[PDB]
Amino acid sequence: VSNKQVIFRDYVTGFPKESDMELTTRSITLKLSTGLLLKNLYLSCDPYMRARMTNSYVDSFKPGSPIIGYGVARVLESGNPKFNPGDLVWGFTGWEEYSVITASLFKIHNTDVPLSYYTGLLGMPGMTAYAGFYEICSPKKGETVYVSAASGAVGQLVGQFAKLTGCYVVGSAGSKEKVDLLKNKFGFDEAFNYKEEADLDAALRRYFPDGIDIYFENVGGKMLDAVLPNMRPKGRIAVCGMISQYNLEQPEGVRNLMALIVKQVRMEGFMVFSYYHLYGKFLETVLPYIKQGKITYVEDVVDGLDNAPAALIGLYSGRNVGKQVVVVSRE
Amino acid sequence: QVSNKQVIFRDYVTGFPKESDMELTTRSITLKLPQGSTGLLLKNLYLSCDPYMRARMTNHHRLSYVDSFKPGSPIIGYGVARVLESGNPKFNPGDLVWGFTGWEEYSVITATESLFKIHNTDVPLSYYTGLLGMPGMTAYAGFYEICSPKKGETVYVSAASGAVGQLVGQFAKLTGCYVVGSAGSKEKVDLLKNKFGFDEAFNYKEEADLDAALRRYFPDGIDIYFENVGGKMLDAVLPNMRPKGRIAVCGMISQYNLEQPEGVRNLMALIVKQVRMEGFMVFSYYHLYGKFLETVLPYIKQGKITYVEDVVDGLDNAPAALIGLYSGRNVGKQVVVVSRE
Ligand SMILES: NC(=O)c1ccc[n+]([C@@H]2O[C@H](COP(=O)([O-])OP(=O)(O)OC[C@H]3O[C@@H](n4cnc5c(N)ncnc54)[C@H](OP(=O)(O)O)[C@@H]3O)[C@@H](O)[C@H]2O)c1
Ligand SMILES: NC(=O)c1ccc[n+]([C@@H]2O[C@H](COP(=O)([O-])OP(=O)(O)OC[C@H]3O[C@@H](n4cnc5c(N)ncnc54)[C@H](OP(=O)(O)O)[C@@H]3O)[C@@H](O)[C@H]2O)c1
Ligand SMILES: CC(=O)CCc1ccc(O)cc1
Repeated sequence: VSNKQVIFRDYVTGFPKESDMELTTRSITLKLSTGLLLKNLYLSCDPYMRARMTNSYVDSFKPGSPIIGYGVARVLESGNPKFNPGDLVWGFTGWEEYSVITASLFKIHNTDVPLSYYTGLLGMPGMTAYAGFYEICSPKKGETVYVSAASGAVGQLVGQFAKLTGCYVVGSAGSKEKVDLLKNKFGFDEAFNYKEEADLDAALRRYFPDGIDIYFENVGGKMLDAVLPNMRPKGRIAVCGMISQYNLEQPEGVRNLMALIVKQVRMEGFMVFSYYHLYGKFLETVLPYIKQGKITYVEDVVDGLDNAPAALIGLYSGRNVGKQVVVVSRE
Repeated sequence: QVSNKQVIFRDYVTGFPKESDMELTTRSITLKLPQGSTGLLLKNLYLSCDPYMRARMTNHHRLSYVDSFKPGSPIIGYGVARVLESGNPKFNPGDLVWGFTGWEEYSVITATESLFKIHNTDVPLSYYTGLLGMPGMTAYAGFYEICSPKKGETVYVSAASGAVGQLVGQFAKLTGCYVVGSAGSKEKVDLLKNKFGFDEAFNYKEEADLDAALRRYFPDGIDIYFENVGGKMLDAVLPNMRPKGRIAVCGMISQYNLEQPEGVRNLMALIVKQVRMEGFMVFSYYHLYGKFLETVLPYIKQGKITYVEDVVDGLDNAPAALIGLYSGRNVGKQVVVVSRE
């Protein structure tokens, strides 16, 4: 059968563009070995993928070969005993209709949620929100929480977890549509459009007159400098991402780190890879909340591999509204 | 009546401080408290020069943590003094104390709860401005409460020959860590290797590429950075941290005299290396003071911990000694002796 693929053309400098990926089709036979033959259903667009386009923490993409990243797929055939034909899995797969995988995947049991959730809410981004918030921030009822990129895959979940814990939660996002989602769907206490704030420090002083106990950091740069002098004593910054920096040849300087001393702040980075032993517990905690409607999720869903390059590039302009999903083929 | 020489704060400072930002005057005073006073009459013996005092020479700051100095009034800071007279039953004449006092020969103290009563005089009294006072406590709290050090881990100490750093490094050695310090002269580097027992040490002024220098001294990276300096030094450390590394943010003295702090560019290293970078203030740790003293005094007695002070004689020399911190003039902990006892 035919197998369209999104190919990585060549290593990227600065921002990515659609020409850095190329669409192609190849002829393949659907059989097989100890590996796995997958029909790819959904693909995630995740900000970290930009780092794999550079010639730090995982191998770079290989020019001429398909983009790889997190997806949800159906097992067509297996030469490994732990997976059988018909299994649904999430994990790393290729940007293509069908992939042969030499491997680590999670077998999906609960199918009474939209399968696309295993690219986001129930996949790596949701695990990231859970680990960063519950394992790094030591949150307590009554504490104030600021979430940057608050309407995104990770942010929208951090904010809801913080509300469930009894925190006072403010988010920022880059459009009126996203700010409305934060206040009207996700139940943030307050939210603002950071692109329309002339002075970020002023906005944070208004929304946190007594300071910020917890900053869930997704953005870096200027936003982090605005946060630092607004932290409360013994405040915490969970350093999750710094997406404002990912396309710079030279990262921007952050000037306000003396605030860490005078406010005795713990600023700690983490990688979700180190928390996957908690994935079972994460499911135990979140799947009931989804059931009882305490946790909701917004996805941005585009159809077809042909649209995956623009969906990935759109992350760095804020084009996605919520978690960016690419539908290769519905279940 | 006796004379009371004083160091007066002349006016608020912009940029680096200079001698002329302070004034020396002599006043007449009577060694007697007012009737009904509940305060202390102190004779000041030793004064500390400490880097944080620069912040008090500016009128106001977003990140202020204490009131600034008042122009026309004496400099205030940590010192060691003897009680001459007391309106507070907790102190009797002849008691020796350490805590905040005036840059003068005699002070009257109203707020007496910052004062620690010295019990052990088995040691030079000057120790209570440094090793056994606030800088020593800082090193103890920052290293043992913030850094979670373990045997075999690698430790980098900036301003390592200073009041805080020289103790951090020795604590690290005693814990079984591998310790490298940097300082800004050959004299200081020699102390690090030959008196304090650091595994290695370098003069950071001799290294045009600090990141490369740290790669040479830490071939497998840094578990713990005891941060005293900030700026380019911090940026050189960040890519050299190990996974689950820790930075104890104690001070950033390279920033204290700038109108705009320098930008630190390598913070994404915190993510990929899962580093905890945590600031702290020693004032939050004085509940551990008794335990600190129980720990360090036997080490001092057994010669297992040593200390280097920079000692200048006389209040006339105090302004130069404070200014000198910011160009590295002090060799070890900067002390001013007001009256040698
Ligand atoms: N440490 C880990 O293990 C880990 C794991 C996953 C993700 N992360 C990080 O978590 C963060 C969010 O990931 P996500 O999946 O949830 O992405 P996302 O929020 O769904 O999408 C990215 C968003 O970033 C915002 N953005 C882009 N450029 C920006 C800029 N220059 N300044 C400010 N905001 C900008 C946009 O939202 P606006 O419209 O609001 O601008 C955009 O929608 C990223 O930094 C990611 O790298 C970390
Ligand atoms: N609670 C707290 O958080 C707390 C408490 C006390 C102190 N501190 C901080 O800890 C640090 C050390 O204090 P300390 O009492 O021990 O002082 P110190 O080291 O005894 O004296 C200051 C030293 O700073 C170094 N220095 C000056 N300018 C520098 C620059 N631009 N770059 C690099 N090094 C520079 C000099 O040493 P070189 O010759 O090596 O340059 C100088 O001797 C300070 O930043 C201080 O504010 C924090
Ligand atoms: C789930 C992952 O594998 C990566 C998460 C991520 C990590 C670092 C970063 O800078 C952005 C996203």
